[PDB]
Amino acid sequence: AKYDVLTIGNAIVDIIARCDDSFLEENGIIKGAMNLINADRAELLYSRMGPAVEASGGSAGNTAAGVASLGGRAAYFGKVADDQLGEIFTHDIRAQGVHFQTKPLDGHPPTARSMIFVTEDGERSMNTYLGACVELGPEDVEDDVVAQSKVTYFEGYLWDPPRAKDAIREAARIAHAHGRETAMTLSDSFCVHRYRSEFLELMRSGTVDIVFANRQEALALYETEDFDRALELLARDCKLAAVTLSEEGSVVVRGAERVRVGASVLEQVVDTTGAGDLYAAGFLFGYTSGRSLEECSKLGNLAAGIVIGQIGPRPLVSLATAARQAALVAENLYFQSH
Amino acid sequence: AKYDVLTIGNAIVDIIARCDDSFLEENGIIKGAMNLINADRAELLYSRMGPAVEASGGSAGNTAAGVASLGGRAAYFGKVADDQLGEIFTHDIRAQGVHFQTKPLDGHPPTARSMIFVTEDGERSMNTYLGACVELGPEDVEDDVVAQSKVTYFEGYLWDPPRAKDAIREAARIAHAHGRETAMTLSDSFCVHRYRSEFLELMRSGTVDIVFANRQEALALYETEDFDRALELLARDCKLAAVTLSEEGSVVVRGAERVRVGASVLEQVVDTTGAGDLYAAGFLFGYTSGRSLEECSKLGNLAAGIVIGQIGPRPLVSLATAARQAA
Ligand SMILES: Nc1ncnc2c1ncn2[C@@H]1O[C@H](COP(=O)(O)OP(=O)(O)O)[C@@H](O)[C@H]1O
Ligand SMILES: Nc1ncnc2c1ncn2[C@@H]1O[C@H](COP(=O)(O)OP(=O)(O)O)[C@@H](O)[C@H]1O
Ligand SMILES: Nc1ncnc2c1ncn2[C@@H]1O[C@H](CO)[C@@H](O)[C@H]1O
Ligand SMILES: Nc1ncnc2c1ncn2[C@@H]1O[C@H](CO)[C@@H](O)[C@H]1O
Repeated sequence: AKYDVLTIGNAIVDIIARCDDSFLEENGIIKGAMNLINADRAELLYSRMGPAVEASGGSAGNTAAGVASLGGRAAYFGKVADDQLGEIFTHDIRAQGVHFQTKPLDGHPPTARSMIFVTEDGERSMNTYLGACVELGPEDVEDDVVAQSKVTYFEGYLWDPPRAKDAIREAARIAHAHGRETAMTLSDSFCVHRYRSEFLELMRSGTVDIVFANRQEALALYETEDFDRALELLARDCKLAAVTLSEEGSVVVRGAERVRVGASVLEQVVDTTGAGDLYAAGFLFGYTSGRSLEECSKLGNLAAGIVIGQIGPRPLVSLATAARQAALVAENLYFQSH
Repeated sequence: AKYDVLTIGNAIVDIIARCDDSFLEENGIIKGAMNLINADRAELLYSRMGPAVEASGGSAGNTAAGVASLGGRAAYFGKVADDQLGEIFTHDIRAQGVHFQTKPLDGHPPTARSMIFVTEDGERSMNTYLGACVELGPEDVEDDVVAQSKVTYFEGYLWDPPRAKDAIREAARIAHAHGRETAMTLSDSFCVHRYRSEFLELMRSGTVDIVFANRQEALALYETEDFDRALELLARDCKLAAVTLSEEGSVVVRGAERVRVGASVLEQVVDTTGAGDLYAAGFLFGYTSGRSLEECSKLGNLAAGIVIGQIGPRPLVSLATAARQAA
């Protein structure tokens, strides 16, 4: 094995700015959700937006910058164009130390982008134009790479493009056949409605081993307001399934075993963007260096919470080095012994 | 008059990331300085650089956004390309409410970009590739706009590209011909060595009324370690000049007059990039709505301070708000 984690997901650059509640209703944007938009809507939304800040995103791409940051070894397959947006995206995931070799488009569509509006509550509302991401398919599976990677992890978000599901059946095959595990995030609670069924059967066929989701996503995957009930069904359909509970932290599920680890207490909720992504990043960093579900959920919340103190979805410095070093400096500020 | 401040400057997109000191010196990057680099040095540095975040920059660009955020009317001249970086630069400065109409390049060179390496002390070391910026010249001056703008502010950083200074001699001329005032920033201590003489002439000719500078730069301008000496000469070469002094604040100079104002005291110095630029924004916003020198200095320090507690060279927050909230 050469990689702990491989992620496959929509390669997306994030253009982010603050706005208020009325902005989102005035523009018919769904608060909290990922809104899918054509290129004309990306241009229109952009023009109505305040000055923004741009940062590499992509749900799966974040989770791989995550693992690399935590200390792990990671690799990523994404769809980007031969343009300035893609050249940045490329560099950003590489400078994490992730393996990124996927071939870029060469003209239109241009690199995918997402108009991310953060409200005062740290909630984030996304409006994503897929660009280059629709061209992602089976041709883009690096073969050797899926085989050398302990987990393979990929977005529900990948159902939207046309032929990403076929780059997926395929990496699920390659990876299982090499004694490896497959993982997914449910992405968003509307993705969940738009592919309830594709998602389930994709679990039941034991194509996907591990399932990450937030509470709404889980409630909605089994069309229900009963959360306990939903925890059972989710246990039946995969080996392993982690569920984010925002501030409550997490509840991992394995048959009737339910590891509830709680979440840090945060200074401010600045920008929620990137949380679930970094929860899973930490968790899998734990999981692929053999660690308890207990110490896994912990690595989860720890990583989530750091990224929520930030305009942006990705740690711009090694969490390995920072989290340790923070911890040392508090100790010595509190005049405590190590 | 229609605009309070017009700035003219190297239009640049900042690419920003952390590094340590050792990194700067393995790459022969002068710390705290602005380092010019060809396209090939850009690709190379970029690859050696950690994950970055990106934001509209440009010394004059920031200053113009600054004036708008505070509530003033601003405009900007600078050269971008018809590419994705140019499109962002364009959006950000327009979304501040700044007037920007300068026509982009179409093709090569591409939109300028500066790789800004921030060390732990929040000093910032910049490696800028001018790209589309060399294409800036007299043809890019909007005559009516310069005549309509109470102050016309421009970077000393514009003596690096070939024909920028010509656009400049033109705009100073249009401005004085309409009863307006021109200002400039000395930009970088090294920029100062590179043009020590042009700059002084710019002043003594009365082309530049007002001068903005930090401490190191004021000294370079007169090659002297005597700071008061440096201040005396500066009062002789221009109508008015403001010198920022980091944590000490600013001192402003007008003949024999010396208005010193302290900096706000800060919680965190995160990223020092943009400080000299927002200082001038605050100062010129106060200056162009008829405020005393003291109040100009306060507004300058307020805005410098807010931006230094932030990754990115332009404040995320509404400055008109922070100015009102501080009374
Ligand atoms: N309000 C909060 N306070 C502290 N940590 C939080 C908070 N919200 C989210 N997190 C962290 O990031 C993860 C994901 O948050 P969650 O609400 O489950 O939804 P999502 O996947 O939509 O971002 C958490 O499980 C946790 O570690
Ligand atoms: N350490 C600091 N604490 C509070 N304010 C500061 C600090 N450093 C700079 N400033 C603010 O930014 C302005 C620019 O400071 P200076 O270091 O002289 O700028 P430059 O970035 O042009 O070298 C100051 O006049 C001040 O208001
Ligand atoms: N349709 C999408 N597919 C994959 N990632 C997305 C999509 N829409 C938004 N994102 C990513 O979601 C992240 C956090 O959940 C962001 O950084 C952003 O890039
Ligand atoms: N050669 C240059 N001319 C004008 N502004 C620059 C130059 N290089 C970097 N900058 C900008 O200087 C700022 C603060 O001084 C940053 O936003 C950065 O983009």
